Amino acid sequence: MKIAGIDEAGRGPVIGPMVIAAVVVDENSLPKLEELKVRDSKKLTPKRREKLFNEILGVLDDYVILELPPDVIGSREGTLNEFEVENFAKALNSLKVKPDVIYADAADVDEERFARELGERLNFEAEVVAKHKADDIFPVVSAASILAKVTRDRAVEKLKEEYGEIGSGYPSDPRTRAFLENYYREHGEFPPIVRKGWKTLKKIAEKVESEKTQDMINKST
Repeated sequence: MKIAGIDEAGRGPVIGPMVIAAVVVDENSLPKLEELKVRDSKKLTPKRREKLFNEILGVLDDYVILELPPDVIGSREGTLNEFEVENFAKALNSLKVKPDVIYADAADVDEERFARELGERLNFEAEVVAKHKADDIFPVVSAASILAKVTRDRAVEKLKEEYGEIGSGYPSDPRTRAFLENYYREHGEFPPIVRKGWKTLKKIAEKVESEKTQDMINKST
């Protein structure tokens, strides 16, 4: 059988893309993934995880990595969850080698419902299995997580070369907030790398605008 794993990275950052990665390995090659010790890569450094990345690609029969730009994520019709399920399907349906069983990481959502909704969107026959923190349970999923993670980091790295230090891209990162605040201060708008709609942009934009006062509000209150 052809076993597949699928996971995503970059769900909460306000800057940068969301990455969804789907991998396919033959049952006969499953051991290799476990032999590569993918279920312990979280503690690895970016460069060493990139090493694992290349090694993973050598045992895979096929794979699809979808980098969804911040604009698309901010211009979605429904909820972020529906958006995720839709794109997990797109990833799976783009594969050349179709898997028979798909292991999917359900990000804090009803596992069975997620599995069934995803399966119903596939254009090929396969059994979908979704579990919370599936990246620690199934090596095949751990592998997908690594391709998504690395791809996410490479994207952020490329943005750093262009815009400078943007931080991790997460709203709780001071460097990210600082970068966004300064950019907007000098340009009057945010750079084309942020997820429109996110409330972080609104709060930062209001904060920078408050720095300039041309009329007193409290002459009467």
